Amino acid sequence: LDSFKEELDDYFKEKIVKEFEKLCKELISKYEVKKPTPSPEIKKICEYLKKKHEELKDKYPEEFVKEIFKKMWEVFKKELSKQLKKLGVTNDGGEKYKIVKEDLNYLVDVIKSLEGLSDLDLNWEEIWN
Repeated sequence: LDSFKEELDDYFKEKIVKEFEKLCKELISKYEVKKPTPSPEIKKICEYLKKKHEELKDKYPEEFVKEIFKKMWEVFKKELSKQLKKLGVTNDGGEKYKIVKEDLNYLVDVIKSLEGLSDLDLNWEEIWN
């Protein structure tokens, strides 16, 4: 059934996001802005996303994978936003900012190099707002 596949699609979506949401809550809340870049927590998030994409590619259409990786991107930005305010890191041209910017470029490259995700809107500048 149509009506019902849509309901379960959203159910599996919600749970795929929650699983990543608790990963990020656990890693980003202990993220500290220091070299070496990429940071271990960023790498861990990168390996989870490389793992989940290949596993999701097997079994969902192109459009659904992109929607899930949009939501995970949103969830990551919101978690990183609150950790950066906890630390006092702002977009002020300093080394703490550049370190965050290297980590995030590394992350966005990873996500964009996944098949079907290269055109995702992966801007992050609102994490400072």
